[PDB]
Amino acid sequence: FVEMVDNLRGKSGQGYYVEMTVGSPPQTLNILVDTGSSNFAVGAAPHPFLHRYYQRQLSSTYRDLRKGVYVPYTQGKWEGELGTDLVSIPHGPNVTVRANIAAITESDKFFINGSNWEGILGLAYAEIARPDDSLEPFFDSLVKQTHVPNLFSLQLCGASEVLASVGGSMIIGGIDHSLYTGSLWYTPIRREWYYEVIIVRVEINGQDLKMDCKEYNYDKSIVDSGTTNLRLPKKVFEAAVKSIKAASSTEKFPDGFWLGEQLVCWQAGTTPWNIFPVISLYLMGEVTNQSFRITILPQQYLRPVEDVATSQDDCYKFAISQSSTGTVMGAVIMEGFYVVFDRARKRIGFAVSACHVHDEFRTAAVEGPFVTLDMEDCGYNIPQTDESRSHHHH
Ligand SMILES: COC(=O)[C@H]1C[C@]2(CN1)C(=O)Nc1ccccc12
Ligand SMILES: [Zn+2]
Repeated sequence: FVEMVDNLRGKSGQGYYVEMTVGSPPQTLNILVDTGSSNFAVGAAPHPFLHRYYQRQLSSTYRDLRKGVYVPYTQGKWEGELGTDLVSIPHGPNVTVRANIAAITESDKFFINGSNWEGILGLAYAEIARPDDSLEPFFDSLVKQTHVPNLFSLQLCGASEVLASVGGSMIIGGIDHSLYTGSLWYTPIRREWYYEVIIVRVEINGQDLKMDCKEYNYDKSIVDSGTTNLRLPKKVFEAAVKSIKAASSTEKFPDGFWLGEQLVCWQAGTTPWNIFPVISLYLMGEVTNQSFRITILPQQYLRPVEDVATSQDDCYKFAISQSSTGTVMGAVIMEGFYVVFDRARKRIGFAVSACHVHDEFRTAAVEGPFVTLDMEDCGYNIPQTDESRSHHHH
């Protein structure tokens, strides 16, 4: 799959994007690769953060669906007009698909100044598409219209006046064995909406957090390429930070640091990595009572940021943060690993990435199996609203 290697780029903390074309003749746009959502949406009008945008009127193959769409996130929001057009991924499979496209006509706190992307490719499932689940997602249309296998894989890699450039690979339709070492371990997709998974155990430097495992997945756990941080439920975040602070206590950081609101620095090349612990997330295995662990380094959860001031220092941001909407395994987790979104088999694979950042004493790892007798249920059941209950599903 050599032509798809190195098909992702971006700026550290601002998203990985892939080049796509939309329309006839093809307009090129940089599109955020987001496994935490299910819409293909592109800037379609002027915005102070956009260099360029989709112009429906210049496309001979555009069809208007004469329907609007609205997507608020917590942080972030956009709206636009629905239609279809021809879409291709130049550094992807050699095919062209007719897909749904949301033409973003207005937004708030969505586009990111300097990120160099103009749209989003939601790679998750129809259930969480807007306005509803009859708007077929891009990947679904790709699979139905072409012979491309129902799987994609992501290798996200490497992280004074500008942020650092990052690179990665999105392999559509298969697995490229040059992008990983060792074994590939699979965790079930719990339900096809988000890429929901189940964490059964958490350790910080070998030490079990010893919480009821349902807390790890309160109110869900998901794999999301479009989120920078590892985000943890409030209770878990608190326990995690208490344990990391204890490991690192030779260094008394400001509160702002642990809130992700302040950098901490050392003289170039002198960062004391070994005072920061590894974090191990045990994921449910394909077999009853089995699990496997993925282990990340401080090199993953301390994000490097270059101080225009003291550019003579190596400075870092803490990239683990509190959530009220469940665990998010964001780019912090994914930069450790080659991650296989095996939709055909309702599972997510992890292996050690051939490009992850480490040192001479520790590595990110994927290891198993681990076995538990009479393993309880670690999944949470989100309270059912009357609104959601009333939906029909024909
Ligand atoms: C629940 O939707 C998700 O998790 C998606 C969408 C996402 C990150 N991943 C988000 O939340 N805001 C936002 C803003 C810009 C780009 C991507 C996103
Ligand atoms: Zn009905």
